[PDB]
Amino acid sequence: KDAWEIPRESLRLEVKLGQGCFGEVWMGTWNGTTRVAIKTLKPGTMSPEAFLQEAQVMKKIRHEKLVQLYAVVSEEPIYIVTEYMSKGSLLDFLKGEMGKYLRLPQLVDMAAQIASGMAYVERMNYVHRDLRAANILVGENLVCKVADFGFPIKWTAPEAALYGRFTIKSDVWSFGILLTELTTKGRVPYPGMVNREVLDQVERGYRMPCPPECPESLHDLMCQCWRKDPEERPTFEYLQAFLEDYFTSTEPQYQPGENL
Repeated sequence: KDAWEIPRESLRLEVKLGQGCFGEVWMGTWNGTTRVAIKTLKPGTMSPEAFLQEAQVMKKIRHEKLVQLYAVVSEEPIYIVTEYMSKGSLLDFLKGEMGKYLRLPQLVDMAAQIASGMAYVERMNYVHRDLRAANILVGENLVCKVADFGFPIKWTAPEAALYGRFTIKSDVWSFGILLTELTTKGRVPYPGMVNREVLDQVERGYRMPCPPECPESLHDLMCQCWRKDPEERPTFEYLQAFLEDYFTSTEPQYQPGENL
């Protein structure tokens, strides 16, 4: 068979983490030695080939900043085993207990990691389509990886949302929206504004203001990610290097604040 396939005995579903339209998410043990994240498919709510798509994708993929696929059960009921991320989504991590202590240096580090994962995605000429906090997983030691790689109007670039023009450059746009989530502790972009207002206004050239206590150089970085011309936007290789050198090359004067 495929090198991925594993016996059904080698999987233990210990703790339920979520339940969606097409299956469940569990933490468990693989081979009674390896803690893992296990995703399930509900027969009769999804096509086997349809769900077993994002899996065939993560087969070619392999980066330290991308959630790693471990194994599969291609026969129904389906099971998809990946590396376990202990902190859940970046969104929950940012909103909950841990949030209150996260500072600018840590949030910029997490951004640098994600940009590193998207930089690999960039080199492989791939597109994500849903880059946001809800889809970034956190692990031990403030580690962050990209996931779910196979309407978010407030996250989607105008060209993609309107004309379905989805590229790595519309991924960069979503990255700028991801930058606000990190700097506002996981608050929904364009607060007070519905989906309809966002489409009109972004099209009018409106962009989210500098978040409270956020350096203008970082908000400046966001505005580069939000250039209406897809090709005007920066690359994830730039973004990555700009964030990794941030507190030396960009903001050497940094001093801790109340929230950031």
